Amino acid sequence: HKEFDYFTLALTWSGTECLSCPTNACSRSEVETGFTIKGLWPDYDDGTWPSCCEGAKYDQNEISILSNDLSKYWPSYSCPSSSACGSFDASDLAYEWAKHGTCSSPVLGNQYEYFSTTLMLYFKYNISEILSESGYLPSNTAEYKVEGIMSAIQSALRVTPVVKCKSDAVEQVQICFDKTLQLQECPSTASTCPSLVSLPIKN
Repeated sequence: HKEFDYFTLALTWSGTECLSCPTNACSRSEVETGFTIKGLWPDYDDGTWPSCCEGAKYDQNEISILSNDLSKYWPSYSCPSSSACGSFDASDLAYEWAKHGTCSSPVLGNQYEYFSTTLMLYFKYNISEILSESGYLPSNTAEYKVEGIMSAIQSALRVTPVVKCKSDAVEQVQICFDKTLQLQECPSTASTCPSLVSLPIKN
């Protein structure tokens, strides 16, 4: 297949995903509401993307030292098993690796590099911190203007994020990166969120 054009780092707002099982992070009340990793997607400029590419099968051993970080910053918010590339997955990690991670080569050569690099970008650009410092905090009563959330992120990253909503709450934020891991603009996309949105708290 054609090598991917750019990287999309998709982040999930935990509060909107929790509006029972050990795998489900919605029960972890101790954890503060905020953005966690949905995935790192190798994408094409035309809006499509490579999927289920060749590559070694998911091997938890390869990412064992990342287990604590992936469990906390890349959790799943559901109990029913997901599926991709022809089979059900034991976890969100196996799902993202099979479906998207394998397609990150040759830029990222193996699973460990795929997951660790995603965490690196996630830790470097704390979107939750950018919003909090701009007055956009988790709340079950507050309603914020999308343009304000957009502008807040934009002024901090110098690039415009893509935002997806669930009914009225911010569910996903997308930040794009070039193959040298430099922030870039994501492909032009039409808005889908209401003029006013919320950042609900878990539970």
